[PDB]
Amino acid sequence: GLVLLVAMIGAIVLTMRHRKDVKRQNVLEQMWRDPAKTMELKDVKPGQGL
Amino acid sequence: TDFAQRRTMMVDTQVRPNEVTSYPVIEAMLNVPREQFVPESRRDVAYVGNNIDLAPGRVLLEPRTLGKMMDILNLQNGDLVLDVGCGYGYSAAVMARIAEAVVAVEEDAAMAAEAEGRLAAQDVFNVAVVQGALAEGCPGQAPYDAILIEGAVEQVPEALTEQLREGGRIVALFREGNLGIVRLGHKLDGRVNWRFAFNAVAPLLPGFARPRGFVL
Amino acid sequence: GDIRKNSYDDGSMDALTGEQSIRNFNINFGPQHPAAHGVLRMVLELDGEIVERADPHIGLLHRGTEKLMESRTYLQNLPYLDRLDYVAPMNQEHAWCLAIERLTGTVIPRRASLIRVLYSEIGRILNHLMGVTTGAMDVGALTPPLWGFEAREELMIFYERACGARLHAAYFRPGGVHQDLPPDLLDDIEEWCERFPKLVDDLDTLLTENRIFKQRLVDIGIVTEADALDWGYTGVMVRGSGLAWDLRRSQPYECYDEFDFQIPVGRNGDCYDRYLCRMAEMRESCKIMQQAVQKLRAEPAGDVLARGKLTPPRRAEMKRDMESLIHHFKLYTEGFKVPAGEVYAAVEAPKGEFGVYLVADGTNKPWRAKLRAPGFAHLQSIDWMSRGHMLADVPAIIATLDIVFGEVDR
Amino acid sequence: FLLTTTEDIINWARNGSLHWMTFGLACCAVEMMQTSMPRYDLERFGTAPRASPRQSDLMIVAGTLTNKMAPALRKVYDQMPEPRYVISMGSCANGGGYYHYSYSVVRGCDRIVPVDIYVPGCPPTAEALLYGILQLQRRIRRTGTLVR
Amino acid sequence: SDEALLELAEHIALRRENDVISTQVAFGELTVNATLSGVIGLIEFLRNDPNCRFSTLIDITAVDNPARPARFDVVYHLLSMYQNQRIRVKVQVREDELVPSLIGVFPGANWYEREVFDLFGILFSGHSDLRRILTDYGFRGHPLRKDFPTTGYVEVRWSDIEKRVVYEPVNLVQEYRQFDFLSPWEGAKYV
Ligand code: SF4
Ligand SMILES: [Ca+2]
Repeated sequence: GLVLLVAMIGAIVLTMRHRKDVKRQNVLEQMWRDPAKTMELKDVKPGQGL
Repeated sequence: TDFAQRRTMMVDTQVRPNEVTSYPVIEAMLNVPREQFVPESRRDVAYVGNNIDLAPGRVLLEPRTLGKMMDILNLQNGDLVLDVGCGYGYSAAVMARIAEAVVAVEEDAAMAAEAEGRLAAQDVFNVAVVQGALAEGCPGQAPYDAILIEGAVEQVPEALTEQLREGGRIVALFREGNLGIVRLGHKLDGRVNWRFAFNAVAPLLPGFARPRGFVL
Repeated sequence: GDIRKNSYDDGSMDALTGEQSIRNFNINFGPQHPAAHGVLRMVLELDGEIVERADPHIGLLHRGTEKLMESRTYLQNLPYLDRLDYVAPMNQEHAWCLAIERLTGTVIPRRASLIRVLYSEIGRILNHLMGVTTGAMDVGALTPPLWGFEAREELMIFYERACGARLHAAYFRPGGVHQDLPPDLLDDIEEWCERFPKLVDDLDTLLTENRIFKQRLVDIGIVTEADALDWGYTGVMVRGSGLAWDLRRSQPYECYDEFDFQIPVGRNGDCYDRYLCRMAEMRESCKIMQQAVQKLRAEPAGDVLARGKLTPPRRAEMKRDMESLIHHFKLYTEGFKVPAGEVYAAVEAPKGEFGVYLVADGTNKPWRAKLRAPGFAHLQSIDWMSRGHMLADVPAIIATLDIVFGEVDR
Repeated sequence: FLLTTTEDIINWARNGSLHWMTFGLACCAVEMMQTSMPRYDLERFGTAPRASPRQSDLMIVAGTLTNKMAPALRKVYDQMPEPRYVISMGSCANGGGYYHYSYSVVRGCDRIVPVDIYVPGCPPTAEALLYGILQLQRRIRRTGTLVR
Repeated sequence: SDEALLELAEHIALRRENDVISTQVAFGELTVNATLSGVIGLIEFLRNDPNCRFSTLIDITAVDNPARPARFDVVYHLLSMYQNQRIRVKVQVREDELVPSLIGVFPGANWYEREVFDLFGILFSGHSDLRRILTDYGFRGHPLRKDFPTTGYVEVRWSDIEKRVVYEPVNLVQEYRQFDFLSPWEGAKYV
């Protein structure tokens, strides 16, 4: 078990790195997105812009 | 101007997607500055996907045409290449990065002198610019492994195709009215046999027109 | 805004990254590709399936519509509009009619105005059903398109019963609409409107709170207000980011003022928000269809075309009265003349702002007809939008932009 | 007899398992899609879509073929294993249609690939296309052999 | 909106006197004719100025006028969602004259200028990626010029000899028919 642990530590110590320039999503935050909160209907009067 | 970004974009979007796979050609086109080989007034449009006008009736071919033209010649490190109508020498500089040596023939003393100056300023040393009529070629240094004609022709004179080595390749753009066909020729048993390569257009070179007289 | 040279959180620089990039992973994404709509050749540069460059090659459906329009009369050019954003053809016809009506200073009858609103909202549902359910198919959901396209089938039958064609109606005309609607057709549209919200619930039950659907759309293709202004975004592409801009309200046309509907907007401006906005818009369009049918029934009988010097007479008059026969003969051969001038007439098409820039010169044919497709501006931004995402996200991003290439290429 | 009844079995299998490439060019593709939707359910005939030409027996040219697109259509047709059948759907593919006199349009897809059936309309209705597919099946039954 | 557009046109003419040649309000739309040398500066002012906040580029196109010394018009359509107004900017361009690129202001101008270059042959200076966008690869000519034929010059066919799709000169089984319906009577303009 310790021989296998040393392999776990070594592989991560030697090689781990992450691109910091790509787009990432937090899966739990994706699943928490509430449709009721993220979309809403607006009463826009005629002739009215932003 | 960031000509490096424009050069990379030209190769990515005008050369790679047009069936140009030869990496020597892609490497060469990514490195030879196109704007250094155009008249000063055309410098900002050096990387546009069109023929650049050099002199009346003479152009610097569009990047797609040249990329595909060089890709099918399939140049080797030991090749001696004849570049007919080199203009300011852009095409010769690109081929010089692949072939052993290039003999660039230009007919306008103004462009031939500018080609020498610009070729030297880019430290290109396996390109000799020879001044004379395009239809004659340069028979002094013949035979050549490959011949590239950098403008539309109606016929390629026998004198020009005799300077081609047996097994040599010649690529020319043929003009039939509004239609332009790039053909690839192979010298076999002394005869150059032409085959369709792809469709592209350019103005006719002076001296390559065909004999056209009265027909009832 | 350039990720081709990988940047790592440990600052490492690989030996190969030092060399100039000559041998890159380039792949043709389309034209023959289920997610490419048949005529998109997008060249993708991938790095471990990360999209580092997207280079859309378009024009594979360029047919020279704007050149062909210059040798035809204004009436002969009306069917060309059907075939641009061909998922909802009458909505595109509307811009052409509005431009001609503005230059000629023509007022269309009240009933024609109500019918135009009615069938414009049918087109919006026709488009949003296609967009939402084929967008679901792009992220692997097989069933939603089958349910949605059954409802589309019913709406295409309403098209055919109005004009005799399921898709390319040629129904909106300069001066109104070609023909009046049968009374039994209005009954059937009302009956369909009562069922439609049930399908929207069923699609919502299948997709909206599915965890897989959320993980394929939430925080994908995020658009900020500043991004919208870079790339000429219109329609749901701006509303998904929270800008309550809708041409039917900001720059009203036809009789939209007197209808009751709301503008859905998103808060995060991602693919999930734009999906919710389109689902909500489908509900709003159904309500408009219900109001329009009620107004049409409450209307007094009237004509659907302005007649006069702009449109042909009725066939019975044409066969009886000398003036009508002349106007029929002339308007079907020469057509009306449009006074010299230039206008840009825009509508809130289902895919965004669609406009016609019409240069008239006093003759019976347009001098120049420039067609402004919302998808042209939306597709141009795919390189910026897709940079940094994975290859699996590309079909979702193509879906969220709502591209039809009849209008991108023209 | 043996050989004719063998061809009948081959024609029966090929008609009952006619897989078409996922390939739609323009607004004819909208009606082609409706043909596979619940009202008509093209797949109930065994006529199912296939994304890859290597698994396709049938190409439906559904939309305008431009000059820029013509090489791509020819390529994927060339990559269909044999037998391969082609249906020309709609005016543009049949003869150029509304864009016949354009500078950028192929005046009929039979200038690029051989065609088995022409379906008229602009667009043909979903039912008209379904009729055209069944006419192709009659043609195969009438003339089908092991070659095609 | 007519008084509003005339007031807005004076504001632009005043603040950008040298850019603006003239303004017009016709059919409820404001058009600004600008010099070629000042078009980028003017469009930048229109984008950023408080009174006129034209932060959406609707499109760029060209119009061909062969009877005119400067045959081309380049037309910029801009929308303001915040002010809720539209404007058109027109510049006259001679054949072979270069037009400064708008991509510095609007990244989305990139494709519109490619389309103008493709269909009219107008080159833009300062363009990062200027190549044909709608016509076939290696297309000869600019189809939206009034002197380019509708059917063009060449057509494609699959050649069994070359095993390629090749170009050939156009041959029409039925020649294009161009009916001339226009009447010799203009009609009256009654007062
Ligand atoms: S034939 Fe008609 S419906 Fe079919 S693609 Fe052509 S224009 Fe569209
Ligand atoms: Ca990389």
